[PDB]
Amino acid sequence: ATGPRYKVPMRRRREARTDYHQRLRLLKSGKPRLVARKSNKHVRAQLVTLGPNGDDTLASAHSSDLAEYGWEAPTGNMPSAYLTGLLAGLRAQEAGVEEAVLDIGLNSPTPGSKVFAIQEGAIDAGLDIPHNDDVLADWQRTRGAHIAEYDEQLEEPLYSGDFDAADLPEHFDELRETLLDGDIEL
Amino acid sequence: KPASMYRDIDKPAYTRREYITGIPGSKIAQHKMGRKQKDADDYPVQISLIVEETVQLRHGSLEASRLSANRHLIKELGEEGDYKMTLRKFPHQVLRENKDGMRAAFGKIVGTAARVQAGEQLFTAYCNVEDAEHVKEAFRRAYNKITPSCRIKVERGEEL
Amino acid sequence: PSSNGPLEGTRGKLKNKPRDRGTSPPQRAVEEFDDGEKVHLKIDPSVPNGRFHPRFDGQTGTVEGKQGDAYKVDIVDGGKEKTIIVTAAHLRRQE
Amino acid sequence: MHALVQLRGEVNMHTDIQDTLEMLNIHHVNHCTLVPETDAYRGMVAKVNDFVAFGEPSQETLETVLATRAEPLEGDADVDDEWVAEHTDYDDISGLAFALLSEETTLREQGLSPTLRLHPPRGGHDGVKHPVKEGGQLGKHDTEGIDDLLEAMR
Amino acid sequence: FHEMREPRIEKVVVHMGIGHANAEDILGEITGQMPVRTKAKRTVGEFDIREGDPIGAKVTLRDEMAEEFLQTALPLAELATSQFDDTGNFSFGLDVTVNLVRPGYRVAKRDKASRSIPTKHRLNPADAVAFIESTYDVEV
RNA sequence: CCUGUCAAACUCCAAACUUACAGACGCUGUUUGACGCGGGGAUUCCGGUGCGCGGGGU
RNA sequence: AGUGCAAGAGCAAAAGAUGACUUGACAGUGUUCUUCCCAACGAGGAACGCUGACGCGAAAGCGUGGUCUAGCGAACCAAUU
RNA sequence: UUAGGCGGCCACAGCGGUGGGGUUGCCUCCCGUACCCAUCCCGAACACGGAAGAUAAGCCCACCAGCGUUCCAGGGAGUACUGGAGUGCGCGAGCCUCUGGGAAAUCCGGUUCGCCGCCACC
Ligand SMILES: [Cl-]
Ligand SMILES: [Cl-]
Ligand SMILES: [Mg+2]
Ligand SMILES: [Mg+2]
Ligand SMILES: [Mg+2]
Ligand SMILES: [Mg+2]
Ligand SMILES: [Mg+2]
Ligand SMILES: [Mg+2]
Ligand SMILES: [Mg+2]
Ligand SMILES: [Mg+2]
Ligand code: NA
Ligand code: NA
Ligand code: NA
Ligand code: NA
Ligand code: NA
Ligand code: NA
Ligand SMILES: [Sr+2]
Ligand SMILES: [Sr+2]
Ligand SMILES: [Sr+2]
Ligand SMILES: [Sr+2]
Ligand SMILES: [Sr+2]
Ligand SMILES: [Sr+2]
Ligand SMILES: [Sr+2]
Ligand SMILES: [Sr+2]
Repeated sequence: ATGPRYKVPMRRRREARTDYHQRLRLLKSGKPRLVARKSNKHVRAQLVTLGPNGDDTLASAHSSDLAEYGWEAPTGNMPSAYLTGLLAGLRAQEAGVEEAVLDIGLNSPTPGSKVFAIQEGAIDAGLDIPHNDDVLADWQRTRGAHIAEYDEQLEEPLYSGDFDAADLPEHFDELRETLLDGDIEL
Repeated sequence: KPASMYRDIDKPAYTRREYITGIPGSKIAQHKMGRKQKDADDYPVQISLIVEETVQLRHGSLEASRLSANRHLIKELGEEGDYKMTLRKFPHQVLRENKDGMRAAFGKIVGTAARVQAGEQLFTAYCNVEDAEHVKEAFRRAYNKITPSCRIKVERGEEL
Repeated sequence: PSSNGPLEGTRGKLKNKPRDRGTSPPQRAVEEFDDGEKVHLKIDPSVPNGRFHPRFDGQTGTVEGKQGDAYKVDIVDGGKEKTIIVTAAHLRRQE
Repeated sequence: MHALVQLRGEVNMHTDIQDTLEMLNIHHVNHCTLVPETDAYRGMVAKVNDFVAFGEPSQETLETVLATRAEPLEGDADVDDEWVAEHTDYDDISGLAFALLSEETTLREQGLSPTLRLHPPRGGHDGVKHPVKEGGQLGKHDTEGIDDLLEAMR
Repeated sequence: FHEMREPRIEKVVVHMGIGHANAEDILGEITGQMPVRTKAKRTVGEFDIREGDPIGAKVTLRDEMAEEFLQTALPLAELATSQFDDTGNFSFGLDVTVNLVRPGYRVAKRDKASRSIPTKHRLNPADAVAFIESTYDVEV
């Protein structure tokens, strides 16, 4: 910009997307990165391996294509986050992927978060990812007990779209049951 | 000291003052002579003094050939004549002299010189048409105080 | 010279041009080479660890196995054989 | 196909240029070799420029040279049409001379020594100090210019 | 277009810098939150040589606790024209500084894919004066 | 803006050239065995000069 | 800018600063390069491994000292385990 | 890719600026703190829960070259410098002929306002 002396950063550092310093440490393991990226409305879960011209995705999972199985509930929450992770690891079991690491990128390592719910979900799918069981959320915040004890504090409804009144975190249980089944169209 | 010791270019480029200390200042006073308020383009004539041989002229030889050269233009055209003379070279090359024996041979700092390649203009004057034969004479005196044989070249002037 | 250290007279080879400054890309730093493969030896000024002796910059060796994550490269220094321990960051695939 | 002929001695000439000359089958002064025009062979004759004399010969001249100066790979014998006919892959001297010029086969391939050992110039050469352009004898000659030398060196 | 362009109060910063402690009490009284100490850099000869030492005290007010403070803070100072920044900010004073801004300043203060706010969407000095003039006081 | 010059310990530039490896051409080796390896015996560690590049010195 | 100190070199969601935690400046044993271009030579040094015990982090991972190149010493003898 | 995720190359991608684009779609700004987590003070951020509105941001899409960067033409220039040879010139520093290479500056004219990979997706 100022002259030939000026150093313009790397593209995905300029864009403030990829953190190369932390990303390097992830690649040092050899195992594929379980890319866990959040969104306001949805949540994504990718399985990425390192390639010649760029990163190869072997198994993705968006919370949009979760509705395709039996979901009418919102897509950017804790019950959804586990199930997006569970789907991802299940697809990956069929791709030959035995083990993987967790990449959160620019997402913060906060105890009991959506990324740590995606990580928990993928491990439960049969994958071997390095974790720490106590940093993960307890079976209940993963189920959706915290959202139910917020809909109990009513006066005015939580959800706008015609789904239900007091909210059903049982839909979590109803999905994990049919995802552990081998018949399911992945 | 005889210029025969420093006239040739054989020593490396020794100009960095952040490494060389105790350097004697320039003997030269004015690099821009005449009427320095007027432009060089306001003049029909541009006669320069061209150096034929690749030399290394000292600040003393520069001051001396600038002095008796400009002093002819102050004599013939007056103290405020219609001219402007210029010395486009600057003394950067720092000189040495070993002054014991050959033990600790790196000499102490004595003076400064300017590296002039062959074909270059040491001096360049810009005058009027009638004052031209006075400047070709200010340069005939100026080449006698420097080391090489010289060409007096007219760069602008088909008025003959 | 004035000194006999490793980084003697290495201003030019161990310094990048202003545009190639900053942190280096992880793609080459995690590159996997096989045994028998040909490599080019060039030290990356951004990367400090996993280097070799500056006297070997510009060598074209042959990989003969690895030591952890770093590579063991076989060169011929004049006439004497040498087995250089170098990380991928400081290697480049030949041809 | 050019005709390289060594005109300057081995003394005082570089080891890397003396080895190139030897790689081009030339070891003594006045010794000649028939060299193809490749990229590899182009850079060899250039490094040897100042100690040699070269150019493409005429079908006429090469024939006169081969007759008087060519020898077998091993042997003292004359190389005439009858010799050529029985060892080589050609009918007469001309079919060898043509194939050599068109760059199809070499002297080695035909059982002949890669060296045409010539006699010192009759009338003397033009000078081992200056090139062809300055009226000397070193470097790339004219087709007619090289013929004068090889024929003077019968 | 006007709704996603009309400004609002982001952070009201109140600061009291002494250099030699007592100023923490009167801010916990007028605002409505816990205050924080301010340290400094570089050695100064006016008995301010120490680096890691409590010199000042400040507070940042977000949302409701910002507007409720300004209802009593603005009818005190005589607002001028040459008291404004190029980005559309003012400071009056005890120091009180308000950071007014457009409905999309999360883009510059977030983590994931940050970007700076363009010169075409940045708050204008004059457009900032017009916003405050519209809520209980005068300009000039 | 206009205008005048520099850099062995400066660099947005930048050769010629030098250099690692590989292919090919040449050359060399497979009874003159190269390349390599092991062993025995040395002499030698006052150098000089021409050309090219130098650093010091009138 | 800073990064202890010469100079050259490295460095920015860091190798810099602040905060908290921590003591890997840990034990043992090697490959390699260097010291000594090529090309034999000690001490010292550096990169890189492995076995053991720790520190930190969610995790990859990083830590065999302070970002790299100076701060070092054979035998005998003296003390110590 | 009618707005997504991960990247490789790491300014041909910078800087600056014009224009256009979103009913249950995507991405956002945006709304809100019971919880998980959070600020040495602030739900600003960080984390979490959610859609009243929104295309003005960002981002995605079309375009401008004024600055910076890449490459190409022609001009400078086969000039500066140079590998090899010379009983070629100069008192000398130095120059020159022949052979093989070959710049940088700057000027005008063009190019460049990113290319490609894996995945997901009316
Ligand atoms: Cl994300
Ligand atoms: Cl090494
Ligand atoms: Mg150098
Ligand atoms: Mg014979
Ligand atoms: Mg005769
Ligand atoms: Mg003669
Ligand atoms: Mg003793
Ligand atoms: Mg003791
Ligand atoms: Mg628009
Ligand atoms: Mg002479
Ligand atoms: Na003495
Ligand atoms: Na770099
Ligand atoms: Na404090
Ligand atoms: Na000797
Ligand atoms: Na040692
Ligand atoms: Na917009
Ligand atoms: Sr000299
Ligand atoms: Sr003279
Ligand atoms: Sr050299
Ligand atoms: Sr270190
Ligand atoms: Sr809010
Ligand atoms: Sr003489
Ligand atoms: Sr003389
Ligand atoms: Sr050419």
